[PDB]
Amino acid sequence: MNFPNSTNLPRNPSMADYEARIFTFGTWIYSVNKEQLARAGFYALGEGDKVKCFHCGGGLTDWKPSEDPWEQHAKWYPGCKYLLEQKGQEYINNIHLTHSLEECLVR
Ligand SMILES: COC[C@H]1C[NH2+][C@H](C)CN1CC(=O)N1CC(C)(C)c2cnc(Cl)cc21
Ligand SMILES: [Zn+2]
Repeated sequence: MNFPNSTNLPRNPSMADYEARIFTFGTWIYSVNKEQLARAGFYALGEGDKVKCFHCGGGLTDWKPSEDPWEQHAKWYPGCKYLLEQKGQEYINNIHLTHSLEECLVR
């Protein structure tokens, strides 16, 4: 499904600015907040609630009310350098431990 970009160089430079990302959404009806999405590096593709990160290229869909943009970014795209820059590895480990341990309690 395309490998995730793990370099310090964004895959989509045209979407590097917060403002550029914000425009891609338009009127947004979805449970997840467009400005929180833009902040977490995401821009809309115009395919329902599908977003992609400008940096890693990582795509995410089918946002539940309980699914946080930053947490999901870490969950599915842990190699993203934008994520590492913004949140730190301390945060990233926490999220990973949290989700890895969320699996324990469900089974
Ligand atoms: C459909 O999976 C579950 C949802 C649930 N809602 C959150 C926000 C995100 N979740 C992951 C996701 O959407 N994934 C993961 C992966 C890596 C399989 C992938 C690849 N491409 C695209 Cl477009 C999307 C996508
Ligand atoms: Zn990313």
